[PDB]
Amino acid sequence: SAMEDFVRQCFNPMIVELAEKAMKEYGEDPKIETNKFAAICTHLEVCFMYSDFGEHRFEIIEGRDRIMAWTVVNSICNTTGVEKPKFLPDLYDYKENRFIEIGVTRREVHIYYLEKANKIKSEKTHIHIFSFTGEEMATKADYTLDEESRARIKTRLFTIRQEMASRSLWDSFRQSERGE
Ligand SMILES: O=c1cc(Br)[nH]c(-c2nnn[nH]2)c1O
Ligand SMILES: [Mn+2]
Ligand SMILES: [Mn+2]
Repeated sequence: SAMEDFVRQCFNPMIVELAEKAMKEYGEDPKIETNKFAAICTHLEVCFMYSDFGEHRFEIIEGRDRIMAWTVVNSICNTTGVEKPKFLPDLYDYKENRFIEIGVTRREVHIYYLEKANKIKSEKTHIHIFSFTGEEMATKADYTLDEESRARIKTRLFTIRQEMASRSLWDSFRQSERGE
């Protein structure tokens, strides 16, 4: 375990349960694919923190069953006309009226930005990338959040990294490119 112990100690139970459900759907064992497990929890938590930093500004799409995620996406499209994305995004921004894809990477933010923009191939979805180094990259350099909220996300990601490092897990996690 070790990685599993750390995941259960640093993420709240709701997130852990959501991550285990995601992995039981994919067919993957969180006791085996430990680095994926941690990356899923981290990404889930960034999405929830992002949303929570809003007069009810964000709708969370990530973390729901696919049925219900698509139900939410469809509802938003029918009530705004916003083009329906091709891949499930992570949040909807009602203030700006755009979907958001959140990326968390152990590599350089620009590399992973390029990789996500190339994947989603949709000019509609705003993209926001975070590293474990306090760096971010976002479409048009439009970061959406205020400094406080982005700083809190940066802090938590760095803290997770240092917690992994103190437990000797960071090097495997960093080289694992799995989940990001
Ligand atoms: O950032 C992400 C990385 C991976 Br790998 N997958 C997703 C995803 N999968 N289904 N909905 N979102 C992300 O948002
Ligand atoms: Mn997602
Ligand atoms: Mn994402």
